[PDB]
Amino acid sequence: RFLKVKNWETDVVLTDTLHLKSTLETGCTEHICMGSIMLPVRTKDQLFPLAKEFLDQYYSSIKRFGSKAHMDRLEEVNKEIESTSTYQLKDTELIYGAKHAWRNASRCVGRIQWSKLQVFDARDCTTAHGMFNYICNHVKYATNKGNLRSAITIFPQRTDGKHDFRVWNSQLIRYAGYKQPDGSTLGDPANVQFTEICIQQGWKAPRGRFDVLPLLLQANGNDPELFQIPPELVLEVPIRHPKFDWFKDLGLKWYGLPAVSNMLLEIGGLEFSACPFSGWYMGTEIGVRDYCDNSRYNILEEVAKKMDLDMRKTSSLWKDQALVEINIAVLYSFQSDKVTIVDHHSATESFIKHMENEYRCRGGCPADWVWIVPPMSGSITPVFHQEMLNYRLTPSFEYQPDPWNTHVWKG
Amino acid sequence: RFLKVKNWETDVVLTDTLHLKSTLETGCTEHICMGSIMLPTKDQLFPLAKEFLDQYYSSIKRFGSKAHMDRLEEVNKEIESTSTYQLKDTELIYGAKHAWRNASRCVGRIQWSKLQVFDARDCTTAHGMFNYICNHVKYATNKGNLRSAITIFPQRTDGKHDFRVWNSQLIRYAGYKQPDGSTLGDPANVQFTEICIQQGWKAPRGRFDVLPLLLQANGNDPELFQIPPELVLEVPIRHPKFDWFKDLGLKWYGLPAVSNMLLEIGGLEFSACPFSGWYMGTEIGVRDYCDNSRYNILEEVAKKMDLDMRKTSSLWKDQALVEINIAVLYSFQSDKVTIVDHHSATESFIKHMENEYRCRGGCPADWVWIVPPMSGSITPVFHQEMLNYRLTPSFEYQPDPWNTHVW
Ligand code: HEM
Ligand code: HEM
Ligand SMILES: Cc1cc(N)nc(CCc2cc(C#N)cc(CCc3cc(C)cc(N)n3)c2)c1
Ligand SMILES: Cc1cc(N)nc(CCc2cc(C#N)cc(CCc3cc(C)cc(N)n3)c2)c1
Ligand SMILES: C[C@H](O)[C@H](O)[C@H]1CNc2nc(N)[nH]c(=O)c2N1
Ligand SMILES: C[C@H](O)[C@H](O)[C@H]1CNc2nc(N)[nH]c(=O)c2N1
Ligand SMILES: [Zn+2]
Repeated sequence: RFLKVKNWETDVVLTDTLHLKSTLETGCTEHICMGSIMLPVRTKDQLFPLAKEFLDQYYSSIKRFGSKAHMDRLEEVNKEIESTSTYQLKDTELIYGAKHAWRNASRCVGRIQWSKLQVFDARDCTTAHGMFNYICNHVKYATNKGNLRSAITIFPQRTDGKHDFRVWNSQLIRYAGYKQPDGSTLGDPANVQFTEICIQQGWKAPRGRFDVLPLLLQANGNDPELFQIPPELVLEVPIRHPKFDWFKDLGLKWYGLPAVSNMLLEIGGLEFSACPFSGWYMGTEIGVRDYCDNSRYNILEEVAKKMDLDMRKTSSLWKDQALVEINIAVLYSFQSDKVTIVDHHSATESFIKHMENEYRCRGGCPADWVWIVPPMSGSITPVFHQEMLNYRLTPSFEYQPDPWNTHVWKG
Repeated sequence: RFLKVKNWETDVVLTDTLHLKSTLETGCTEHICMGSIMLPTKDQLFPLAKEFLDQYYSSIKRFGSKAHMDRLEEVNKEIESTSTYQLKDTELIYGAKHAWRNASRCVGRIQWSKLQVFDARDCTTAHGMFNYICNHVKYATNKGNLRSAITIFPQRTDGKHDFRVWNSQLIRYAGYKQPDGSTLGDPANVQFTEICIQQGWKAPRGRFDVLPLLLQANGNDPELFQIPPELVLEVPIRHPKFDWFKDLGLKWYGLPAVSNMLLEIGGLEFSACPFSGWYMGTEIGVRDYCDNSRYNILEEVAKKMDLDMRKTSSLWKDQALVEINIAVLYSFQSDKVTIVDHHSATESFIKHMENEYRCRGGCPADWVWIVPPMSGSITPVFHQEMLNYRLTPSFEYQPDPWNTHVW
């Protein structure tokens, strides 16, 4: 079955056959599309098919499908599962696995970069302290004094689901939010709940507007424990504007390393529940969402007040105007400090080239339009006019419930 | 089977039950999502009729009653004999209003119940059609105080006797191929503007030339008509702060009036049914002026603001985009032609969703089309989960007639 996508700006039509390798589900039916819904212990029984599916992919990719080496690895994995109920990936499989989870990540605009990923194998880790050390090294390597490199750190896989490695932070670096008794928030309102957990656990809160949260780390299903990332490892950029001099007096800064720590990496049926990965920012992830969501830093008011915009009728487009200046400032602040960053025009163009190369060379490119198009200026970036097909390939990154909801407290 | 939708800014959760009364297909499977794709006998007509008449008699609190059963029998008889049926006026008004209520791609639907329906089912020629359309345009324009309306020409019979409006909108600017190599006017209509010339259009060759109507009645060859210029309310565009703006000499029309769609009520197909409401500002400023495919005037503008056009990262496209849109909105409001900004339109649609969950058990919404093509995440719809499903009565795309017409 052939599926076709069109670009309405250029009339380029592409053909997807890759959807024919699709495994998991979308949440969509013939009767409903759930394309805009955010969220739409395993036995031998299901594991070997998945193992086999993976090893077939791997061995195709390295040009060895049906080789001795391939048949041997198959039998070897077979035995290990029948003998222990699980199995272990070779280094090369792990690497290939993590690279493809990113390649298959349909909500990610950054995938032109997919082959350049530094994989750190933390599968010998046994304690939270070991976890901390691995993460610090991750952050230092990735940061690279502002010349960011993509990386991921992979901790031991799930066994019985009672011995899980988890990183309780949703990103390795993030600011505290503190709900006040007057009902207002200090710092980042996205992180209030997790900030409370940290305090509960015994973090001493500086109670500032930009406090870097401490890592909260669970090893081998144990209760998790706290650790401050050394401040010298945390690259930050003060936010200033090129024409606007009052902007710095807003007292804003942001960290340079986006590092997602809360997802689950699935490779050949195995489940890696701590696999923090990091890249570099698209300006709009800070400029639009972090500063200008209402449920976030919500600084459009202040930028607008200070810009002396007409704020009496929404149709002055005063919000639209402030939003642009803030994003101008974000790109400008990062670039002056030589901290790697991409603007949304650049990132979408690259992604369209990636996507076409993926169709030509791989037979498709799962793409989630709701997440790929940027959250400002949608229609003047070329992704807006691009038809995309969304589907789930493995290896993959998955959401997983927050650990404070599922953890049995050992005390 | 009871589906939840969450807003991520307000944490408000809604429960959709209306989707189980859902009829047609989406395009998507549990394997592949087609959300971002633009276009994904009498033995069959009676169920369709009944489905409709049941919802009609239910809406007037007269479900399972004498009049109800009487009507279902009458339509059954008419189908068995004639192979089609005719809608009562009341059913007509209800069907049209609901095709708009079910339009999953329309941010504007808080307005659904205030629609003026013009019954043109007695129409028989292209001249007739033209008269009905002039009257629609005049009524809906209302010297700037725009009012929603729809004009419904006769339903499909055997499919060789179709009424069609060949224009995609009643009112649109011409677009001509150029020796130079660039495109003159509006490039979206190039093919259409040529077919006009070819049937004999008096093309004046300009950049804002209102296209002639091109009307087919009862399956016959189509005919040309110039909407009286005095019926087409246009707006010169100017900036509230940039005095040089006017020198671009931009104008846009007040009336958006979709005319290439099909209206399905109770199994019947009304293939000529142009409808109109009023513009959201971004429809003109973001898309009409700034698309590569369209007037593409960002480059020309940004220069006048003297912005650093050297690097994408100065966000010069974004800066200019905003001022262009401030200007469209400003002009319309100053010439007193109805217009809505995206902040207000999206806010209104959230109020509308709430209502439709409360009162109907849901509201099919297509997020890809609802979120404005600029400033998405600062409008409330961005954070709003939506379910997309096809209800009836409804509007549908149909082939451009020229790719289908027996000429
Ligand atoms: C090269 C730098 C990168 C850039 C500029 C980039 C860009 C982005 C952006 C803007 C998003 C959406 C964020 C949002 O909508 O809130 C995203 C999503 C995502 N990206 Fe990337 N990305 C990069 C590298 C990576 C890497 C290294 C990985 C992992 C190997 C990754 C995996 C993902 C995943 C799983 C999502 C979706 C997360 C979710 O569903 O919540 N990206 N990407
Ligand atoms: C009253 C003010 C109205 C506003 C502000 C409005 C707004 C919009 C917007 C912004 C779109 C997006 C389409 C695009 O970007 O091209 C749209 C599409 C649509 N609206 Fe409305 N609308 C209005 C009235 C109406 C009326 C009167 C009807 C029908 C009775 C209608 C039915 C539709 C349909 C069917 C679409 C999708 C058309 C397509 O698939 O191309 N709307 N509307
Ligand atoms: C490596 C990398 C590089 C880069 N430039 N950007 C990213 C994505 C980062 C991200 C940040 C936030 C925030 N704040 C939320 C998110 C999504 C939060 C979320 C929330 C929910 C409810 C579900 C779900 N799947 N995801 C992602 C990653
Ligand atoms: C009544 C009303 C009010 C209002 N404010 N806006 C509308 C939509 C009008 C419209 C504008 C464009 C454009 N540009 C394209 C279109 C059609 C774009 C299109 C194109 C194709 C190929 C299929 C399809 N379903 N739609 C419509 C209507
Ligand atoms: C492929 C993609 O869905 C397509 O370009 C859509 C996206 N969203 C849109 N949204 C609106 N309102 N109007 C459009 O024309 C489009 N185009
Ligand atoms: C409800 C809606 O699906 C949700 O808020 C999505 C929309 N698109 C998004 N797109 C990106 N890139 N990131 C997001 O968090 C979201 N949020
Ligand atoms: Zn879908």
